[PDB]
Amino acid sequence: TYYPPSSFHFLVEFTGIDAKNNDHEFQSVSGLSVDIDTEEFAEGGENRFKHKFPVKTKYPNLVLKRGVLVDSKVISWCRDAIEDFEFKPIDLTVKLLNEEHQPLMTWNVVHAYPVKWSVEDFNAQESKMAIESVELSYNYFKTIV
Amino acid sequence: MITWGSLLFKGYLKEMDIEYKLFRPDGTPIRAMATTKIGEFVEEELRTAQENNQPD
Repeated sequence: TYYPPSSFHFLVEFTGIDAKNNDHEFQSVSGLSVDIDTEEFAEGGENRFKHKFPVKTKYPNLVLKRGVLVDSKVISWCRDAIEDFEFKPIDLTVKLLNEEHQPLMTWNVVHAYPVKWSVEDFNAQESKMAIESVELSYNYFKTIV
Repeated sequence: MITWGSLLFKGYLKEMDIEYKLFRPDGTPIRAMATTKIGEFVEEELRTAQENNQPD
């Protein structure tokens, strides 16, 4: 913009999981990008370049981090998939906020489910917070702005 | 007759493959690769002189 916005003020909301204020707060969000797979072809007589063709649109997994929370609803949802193969996909909204705490821009993440859950190593000789990490697979996203 | 250095071989062609690789924009070829197989020929009067067959 004339002065572009910073990246440290944002909100993560879930649809299909009971809401709690402690499940909307995160330390970091990553994975909001996309790419197109292509193929190459050489045409006889054309020596200046090879041709390139698109094939598929590709998205990476969405990664969320925060300090450990013991009564999380999101984690209960993750456990049902992890332990029993019960899968029930959800939708999600990522919001980048302005100074009035209203959205500048949002991302609509469609049909997501859990593929990973972990907690970082313990160390008796270091002063650190216990950090939890969750990774989700999804089909695509759209943006609103 | 095929000659290169120490090599000297007489015979017949059996097989050939030619593959065309690069072209000018109007379709003129400028690069190609060829694989070849040659058989061996001996005339029958020379075979009995090389097999100097000798109780007879």
